[PDB]
Amino acid sequence: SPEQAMRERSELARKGIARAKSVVALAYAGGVLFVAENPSRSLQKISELYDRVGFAAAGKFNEFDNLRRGGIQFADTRGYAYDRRDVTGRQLANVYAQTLGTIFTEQAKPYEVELCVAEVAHYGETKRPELYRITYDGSIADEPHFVVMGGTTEPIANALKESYAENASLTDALRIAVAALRALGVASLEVAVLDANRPRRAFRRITGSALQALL
Amino acid sequence: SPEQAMRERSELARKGIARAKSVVALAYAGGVLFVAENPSRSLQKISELYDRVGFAAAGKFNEFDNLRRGGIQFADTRGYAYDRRDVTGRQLANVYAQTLGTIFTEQAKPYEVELCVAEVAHYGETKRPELYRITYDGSIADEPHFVVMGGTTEPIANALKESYAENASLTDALRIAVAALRALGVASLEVAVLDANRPRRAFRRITGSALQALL
Amino acid sequence: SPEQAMRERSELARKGIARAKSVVALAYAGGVLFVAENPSRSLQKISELYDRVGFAAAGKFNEFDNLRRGGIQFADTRGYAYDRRDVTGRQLANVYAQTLGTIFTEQAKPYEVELCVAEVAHYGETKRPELYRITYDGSIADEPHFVVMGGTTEPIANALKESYAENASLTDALRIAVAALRALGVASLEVAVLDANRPRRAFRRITGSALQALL
Amino acid sequence: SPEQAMRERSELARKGIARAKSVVALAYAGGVLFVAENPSRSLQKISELYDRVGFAAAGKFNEFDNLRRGGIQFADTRGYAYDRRDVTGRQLANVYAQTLGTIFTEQAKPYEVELCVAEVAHYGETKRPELYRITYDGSIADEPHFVVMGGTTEPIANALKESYAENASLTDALRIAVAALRALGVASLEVAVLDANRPRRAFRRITGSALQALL
Amino acid sequence: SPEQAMRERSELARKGIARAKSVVALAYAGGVLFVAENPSRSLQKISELYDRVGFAAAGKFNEFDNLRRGGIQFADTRGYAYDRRDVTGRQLANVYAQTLGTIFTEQAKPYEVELCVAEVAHYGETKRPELYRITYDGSIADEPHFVVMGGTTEPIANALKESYAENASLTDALRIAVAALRALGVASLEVAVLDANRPRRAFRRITGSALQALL
Amino acid sequence: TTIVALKYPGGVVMAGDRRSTQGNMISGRDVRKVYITDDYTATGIAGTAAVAVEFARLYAVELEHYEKLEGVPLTFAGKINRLAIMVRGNLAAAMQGLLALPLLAGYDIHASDPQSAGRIVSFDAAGGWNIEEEGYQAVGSGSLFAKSSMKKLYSQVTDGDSGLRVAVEALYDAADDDSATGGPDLVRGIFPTAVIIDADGAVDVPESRIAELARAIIESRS
Amino acid sequence: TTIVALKYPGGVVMAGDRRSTQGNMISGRDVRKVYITDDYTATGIAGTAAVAVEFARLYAVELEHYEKLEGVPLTFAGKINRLAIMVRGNLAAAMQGLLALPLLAGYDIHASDPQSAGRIVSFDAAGGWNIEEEGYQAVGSGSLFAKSSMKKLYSQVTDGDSGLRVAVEALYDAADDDSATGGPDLVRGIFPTAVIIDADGAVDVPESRIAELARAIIESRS
Amino acid sequence: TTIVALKYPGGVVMAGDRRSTQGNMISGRDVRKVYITDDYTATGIAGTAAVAVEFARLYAVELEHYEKLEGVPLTFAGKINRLAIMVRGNLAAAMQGLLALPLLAGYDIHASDPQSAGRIVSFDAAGGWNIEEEGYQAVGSGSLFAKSSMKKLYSQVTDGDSGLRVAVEALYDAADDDSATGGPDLVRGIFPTAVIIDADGAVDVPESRIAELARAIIESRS
Amino acid sequence: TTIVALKYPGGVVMAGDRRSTQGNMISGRDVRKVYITDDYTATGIAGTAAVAVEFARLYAVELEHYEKLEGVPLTFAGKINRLAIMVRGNLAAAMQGLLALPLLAGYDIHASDPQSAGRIVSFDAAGGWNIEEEGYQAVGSGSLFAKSSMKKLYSQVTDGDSGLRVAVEALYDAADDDSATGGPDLVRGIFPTAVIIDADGAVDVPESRIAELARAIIESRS
Repeated sequence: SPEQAMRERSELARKGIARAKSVVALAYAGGVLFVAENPSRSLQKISELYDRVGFAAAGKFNEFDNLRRGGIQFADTRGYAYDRRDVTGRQLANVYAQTLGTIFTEQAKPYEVELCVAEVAHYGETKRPELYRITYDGSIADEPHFVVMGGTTEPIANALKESYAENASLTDALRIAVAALRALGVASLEVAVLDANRPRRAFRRITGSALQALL
Repeated sequence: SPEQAMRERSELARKGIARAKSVVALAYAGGVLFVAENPSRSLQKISELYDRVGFAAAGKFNEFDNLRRGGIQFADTRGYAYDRRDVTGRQLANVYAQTLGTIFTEQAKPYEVELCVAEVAHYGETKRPELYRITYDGSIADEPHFVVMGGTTEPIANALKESYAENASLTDALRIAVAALRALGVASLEVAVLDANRPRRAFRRITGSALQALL
Repeated sequence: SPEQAMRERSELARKGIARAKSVVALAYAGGVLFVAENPSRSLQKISELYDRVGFAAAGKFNEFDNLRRGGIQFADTRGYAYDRRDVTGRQLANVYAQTLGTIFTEQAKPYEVELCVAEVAHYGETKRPELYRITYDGSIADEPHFVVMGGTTEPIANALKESYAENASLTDALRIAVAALRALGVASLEVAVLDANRPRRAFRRITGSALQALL
Repeated sequence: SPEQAMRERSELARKGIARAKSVVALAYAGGVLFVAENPSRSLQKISELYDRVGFAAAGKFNEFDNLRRGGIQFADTRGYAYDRRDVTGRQLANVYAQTLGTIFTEQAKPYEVELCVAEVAHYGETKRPELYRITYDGSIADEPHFVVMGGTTEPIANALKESYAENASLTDALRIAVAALRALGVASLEVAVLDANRPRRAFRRITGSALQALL
Repeated sequence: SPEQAMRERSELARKGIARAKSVVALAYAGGVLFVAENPSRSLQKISELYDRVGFAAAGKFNEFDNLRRGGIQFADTRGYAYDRRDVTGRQLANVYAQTLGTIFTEQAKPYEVELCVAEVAHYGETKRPELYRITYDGSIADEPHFVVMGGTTEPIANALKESYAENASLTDALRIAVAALRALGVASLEVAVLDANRPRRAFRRITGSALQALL
Repeated sequence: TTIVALKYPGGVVMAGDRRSTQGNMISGRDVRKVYITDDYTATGIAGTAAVAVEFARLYAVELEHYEKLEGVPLTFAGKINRLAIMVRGNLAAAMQGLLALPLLAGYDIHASDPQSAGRIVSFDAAGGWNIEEEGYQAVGSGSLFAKSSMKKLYSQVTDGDSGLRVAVEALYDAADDDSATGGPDLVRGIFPTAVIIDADGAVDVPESRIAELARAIIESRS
Repeated sequence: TTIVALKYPGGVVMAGDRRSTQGNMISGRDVRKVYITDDYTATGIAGTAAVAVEFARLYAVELEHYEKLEGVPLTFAGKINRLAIMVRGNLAAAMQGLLALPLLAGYDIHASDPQSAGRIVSFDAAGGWNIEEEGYQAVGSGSLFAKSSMKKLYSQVTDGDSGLRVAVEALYDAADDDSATGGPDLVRGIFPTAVIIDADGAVDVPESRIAELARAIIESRS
Repeated sequence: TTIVALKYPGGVVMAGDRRSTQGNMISGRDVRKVYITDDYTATGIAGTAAVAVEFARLYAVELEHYEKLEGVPLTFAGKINRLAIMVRGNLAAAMQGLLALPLLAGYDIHASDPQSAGRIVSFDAAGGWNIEEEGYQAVGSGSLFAKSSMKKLYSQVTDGDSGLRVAVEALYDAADDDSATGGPDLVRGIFPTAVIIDADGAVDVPESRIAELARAIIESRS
Repeated sequence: TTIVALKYPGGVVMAGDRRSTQGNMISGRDVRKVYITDDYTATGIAGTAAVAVEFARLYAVELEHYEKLEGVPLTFAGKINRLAIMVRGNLAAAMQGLLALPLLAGYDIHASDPQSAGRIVSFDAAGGWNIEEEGYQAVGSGSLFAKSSMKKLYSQVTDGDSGLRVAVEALYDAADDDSATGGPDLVRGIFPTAVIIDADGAVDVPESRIAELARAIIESRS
């Protein structure tokens, strides 16, 4: 009975992802901001895929680490085959969707992960940043404002929906991010941004005394 | 018991396709018109296969995306092996039918998709446009007037049957398409046509202010 | 329990073939005549295998289409290896029987098809035309007068047995064929003949105004 | 439980072979005579393996046809590797026994066939002809007088045992063969002999007016 | 039911690891100290991976022996590909996590082992030593003070938590290690250290009269 | 060997010689070198005698196989592409001593003007093809003489008889200037073979017409 | 063979000759060597005639395949990279006697200044590419003469007519100094082919303009 | 070695010599070179002695295998195709020093006129086959002399005796003009071997008739 | 081609020429041969022009890939090892005519003394590397003259301006003694390209400074 097996796999994945912490990603005037609850300095949940593409995930570390490595390897080959400016986040999202669907269909145990892909405009141009969400079974959706994955999303989703404001600054949006996640100091917090004013590479981490000053 | 397994797979596929939105395709004086309900600008349900062949589908995105890519790859090789004018939509429909039948028979989970292939006459010639429909198990049928797939087809089928008119213009047929789907502005709507007056390539998208003016 | 599995597969195949329409093939003075109920101009149930061999089938299109393609490929290679006059319909019938038996034994789902192979004498010679019937499990039989496959065969078989006449003309035999199938105009009818007076190729289709004049 | 599966396979094979017609083979002064009940001129149950070896079988046509083709291919290679006079029927019987045993043990469905191999002395020599019988599971036995396979063997076996006579002529032995099978004219009868007076090839078919004159 | 199978495998692994003895690892002023209960001189539970990386495990010997050999082979290749100073314990911990996750997911029986990876700063530098813990299912965590695996951890964990002191000397920390494990002379004890004052290789064993003098 | 082809209003004609030679010794006298591939095309291959018969049979089998598989015949461009691929795939064999130089003539039924629906296609060693626009082409070891004769004689072609006569005259000149090409045989009665393609299809020319034309030419040249 | 390309304010133009030669014998008279690859690029390949037609068709198929697959066209750098890879992959065939020397001209619609959006790219045997900054380039067996003519005639180019005239004059000089390059044919009426790319797209130049320019040049040179 | 074959009304005859030579030293004196392949065909292979015996045995095995498998014998064209493929597959071995030149003679029972049902087929090195229409053919190292003798002696053939006599005379002439071909041996009593195929089948000719014919020819030549 | 590199207190500088030559004909005039691989390294490759651009791009991609994968940049020794492996893997291509001779300059941020953190690494044909201790190195076809000039001019280097001036003078001497190396172009306005690496990172030198230095040197030499 394929229906029963699909049901069991779906409940297994949902129960697996329900355990992990929460990570949010929202768009502000300068780009995209990632905020996550991470007690560890060594193991990281937010990373960089390419010049203008960011990565974020929740769940089991050894799974989305492999997914991130595969995405990086896919991204690097394409920019050598054609060009650096021919790489977009939609292709990476599609690749992730296909991989997750195949894993869910064929593997013995499904991956208990939830991914998100963010992109920003090139230097000197204007464009609305794009956010994608990929679900453990291969489902892909596009979000205009924010993505929340991990733990109990609904209260955080309501808080973010109520208190969201477009074209905000870094301190402002960071404060709603922290407040919504609270509904947390320098430690047990991971913060990264996709800066659209940089010439080539848009990814940088905010840690140390700068995070204390900003928050 | 093979009968029971076939029954379970058939109900699974039917329940999967019953969830998705509806997309219609009808023939008018200038060619074939595609109308679909799509809230997303990024993810598209209607595409182009070759110079005179169009593509349309409903269901899960990551499946008919793979099917479309396979069809495009099949189409391009044939036109290099023999010629560009030796490629017809019947061959693509047959290939899709074989692929869907094999997937339904052998794969662990059947594809919850419904495809449609449309073709138009070459430039300077006359011919009735052809419409084909491929069903998740490999069944193939030919329709003279219109194809409706996705959601609850019967009310839309009745409305289209009652209000259909041959040799209509673009605004006219588009208006019955929109009215039948309603039984929807510029957003949450995807519109594409197969123009038979073009020299080489017959596919073009109607978006922006032109869609507002037409509708 | 192999007996139970064989029973289930046999009932599945029988129920699958019981759904399809009926197609008949009878021998007259000029050769062999094929009559089938086909609403579609595009999808065809009767085809040509070689210079003097014809093909006919009932059931699911995507299966006997593959069988016909395999038979054509087998026929073409032999005539290059040895000669064009060393190809006979008995070899094709044997190949089809082996293929159907292997598919029934090993595949997950048996083919719901019923095939028939017809041959005529070469130009300038005399010989009784041969008719073969291949059944979904690999059974092969030889019929001297006519073969009826698809739907409810028994009433049609009785009518053909009662009203059969040897050395009839084209209009005559066509009229009993149509009457027995009725127990149907130019549309929803497929008619083809194996003409034994032609120099090289004996297959030709009767469509359009000629079918209207003949019937 | 291997015992239960072996039981089911054995009953399946026995029920399969119980359906088919009967074929007998007996030794007379001139060699070995084959008599079979065959309504078809096209499909044959008795064939030739080598210069002095004959073939006969009962059951499903598409299975012993493959077995006969394999035996012919095996026989031809050996006579090229060593010599034409180094080929004996015992080797072919052993090969058939191994093949049938492997098929019964490993295949999904056992073969419902019963084989018999006959050999005669070379030209200018004297020797008693040999008869072998191979059973669907791989069992091999040697018979001095006659072999009966297919249908209900026991009444035919009793009649042949009661009315057998050594060093009989062709008409005589043919008459007991026909009478025992009856317990049948030119049609629905297949007759072949292994003539030991021929220089090189001992197999010839008796059909047409000669069969009428002999019987 | 994948949930039930995961439950059975998890209980099997937990019961397997609950049998073995206990081994502790704590950080002191000079580096990292390993203390284990080992009656055998021949079979060892603590080993060296690279110049600044140590290894420790509990459970079945033939499993973590293979894991240690694989880790050593992985470490040696990287230092030839790039350099000796490009090898860190985090990479080894990630490799172990992936291997254990794959074994737990796909193998017939999961490994009943618990690993720990320790690293120290290079010569002439300052840095806090790092401790990692890898769990039979692939889970990885980072510990700042100490790791206890094997047997009943909770009383030992409480004793170590209560009596821990930073920047202790070798005799001091060794005495709390022995006391916590007791809650044991030269025999039935394995002791090793990662000395950060050595030029190149930081691993050395303390055995014989030196262990008696120290303790 | 020499094969010629030319266009006339409403069709196209092809012709070839009958001589086979192994060095300087004559080994063949009635070799046929022009084949009807399908209803509206004809092919003529020059070079090694063994390779040409294999080549034409393979080409015809391929075309019939595609026709039977897809239910519709190929377009002219598809046939040209298939022939070009077949020629390109034989470069190593040509290097090792198996060379084939084909010539293609056909009638396009899907054209606009029916009076200019004839086509002549020539191929090179590498595998490149060209559609002739001057109206005539020749291949073989005596193709230069035949082409030079047709260049002067092409002004007299108005129909199917004039084209056949001009082709026979060109073959006669090619045989006159080259010893590897065989001329008409009056003692034995062997004459070249010709094929005419028009709106009705490709037909073979009876030997009587060719014999009459050859006799007329021979008596004219005396 | 000779193909020239030059830049004018607001676009770029390409042109080529029509002669094919097998050694010292003329075998082609109306060969086309300039192709429109996509809406804003054109390509011209010199060398073996058979390889160029295959090369351009493969390149166009690749570009259209990428466009259909990803839904967005490639950037100019991606096209250059694909062409460079295609050229690099043919070194062994060039060694064994199949050499192709391509020339690329295009219009960049994603540039800043629209009056300097034209590009000319040249390729070497190994597979290296360079973007011309002098404003003109030529390939073929008579490229040196054409380049030397353009070096002196480039000062007169201000628009699409002057560039076409200069290209025709350079082709005339190249045909004058090299026998493998064919000049204008007044008896038959065969003239070079040209393509103009601007902000609207790539268009073919009608034969009447080229004939008028060639007649003007010929009467000037008399 | 030399093998001859000719046609007479109602059948066909083949014959060959018996000498084997390693350079200039005689190593064989009673070698048989003509074989009966099936009921209505005969084959004769010239060249390396070792390859011919293998060749004929393989050919006979193939024909019998097809007959047994399909239950019907092959047509004549199928046999020719199989032999041509077998010859074509040995080109590398012929290059390295294993050459076989076969000759085929047969009687077609599926023809219209029974008095002209005999066939003679010759093969070339590449693998091409031709059906003789002059009525005779010869292979080997002395085939030219035998062919020239048959060209003059063919007018006397009316039946099976005249054809045998002419074949023996041609073999005698070939042995007279070539040292690699052995003539009749009167001291030892060794004579050529012959096979006659007619509507009844292929039969071997007894040695007495050949001896009588050879004695008659020898006394005539004295 | 010629690329030079030298060390000054607090950094390192690299420079190269702009000429490309096919035999004795000049085919390039503004070729760039010095690339910024990462924030603290620069690379210059001499030899075949096509191979160098591919080489540098592959090297940069490899370094960025490792950085992204492991989250920490490689050490200097790791970069040297990767470059040495890349050079060693091209021996067959160098034998068949694709030779690349790289030069590496960088600044080590993990050293003890910041005033001597600059490094220069040279490579041999086999794949061996050496760290220069004399303070300067040069590669190309005119490297001997540049090295001999630097040997005499190195005593005047105290900062980033003196090193740049000495490098420009060495390039001038190399162009003076070798015809494959291009000197400053006063008519067109083309000057060598330079890169300076210090504690802040690798930066490109504006053309104005190089032009001023070249003019000063030229007026000094007059």
